[PDB]
Amino acid sequence: MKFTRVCDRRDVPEGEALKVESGGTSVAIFNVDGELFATQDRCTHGDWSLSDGGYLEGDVVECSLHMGKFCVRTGKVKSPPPCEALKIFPIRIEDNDVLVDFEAGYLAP
Amino acid sequence: MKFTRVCDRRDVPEGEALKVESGGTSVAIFNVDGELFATQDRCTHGDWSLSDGGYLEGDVVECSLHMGKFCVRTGKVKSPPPCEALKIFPIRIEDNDVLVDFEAGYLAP
Ligand code: FES
Ligand code: FES
Repeated sequence: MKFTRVCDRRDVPEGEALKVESGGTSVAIFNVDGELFATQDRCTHGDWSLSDGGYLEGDVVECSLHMGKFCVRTGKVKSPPPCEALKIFPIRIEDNDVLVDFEAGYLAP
Repeated sequence: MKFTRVCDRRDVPEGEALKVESGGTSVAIFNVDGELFATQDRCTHGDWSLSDGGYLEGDVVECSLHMGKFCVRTGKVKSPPPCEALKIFPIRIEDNDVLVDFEAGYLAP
């Protein structure tokens, strides 16, 4: 229902992440093999940025504070310490523009 | 709504309760004669868990701290001290999977 233009698709190279924020909501955008995926930026186990850490392997991001891991496509936990999945956010690409609905974060089924 | 799997229905036997949570949102799931009902986990009168510190008799849960009571089907108060109804949450059963939408808590009319 409410998409916000956050960056150019070329701002998130394959295998990298980018933090974007709006209204006090922080979202991490990951580029996995040419497609973009959005999740809450903070690890669910602490106030620690998943994008600012720099550890993405394929579609699994690793929190650099305690090594927890999450699937960026679904937000699901792949390794503890975390026990809670990340919220994921609607993300669309229109031309070279990447848009995110910061008010629609949700947990994957 | 965006439903997420929170437990197996067999994890909440008849007459029992189970707490599930995501971020700061805690939900109590109660089994009343085979059907599951979801409410906020905390008593509205204090930081006290209705699933961990509640006694379920039929469809009425009693807060063990001051003996306030709520109907788990509607969240409405059945006995003081509480004066505010519990928020209730949408819950679905798909085979043996139990799903809730943590962002959709509401007050019964
Ligand atoms: S804060 Fe991320 S694993 Fe602990
Ligand atoms: S905290 Fe539940 S009745 Fe007071």
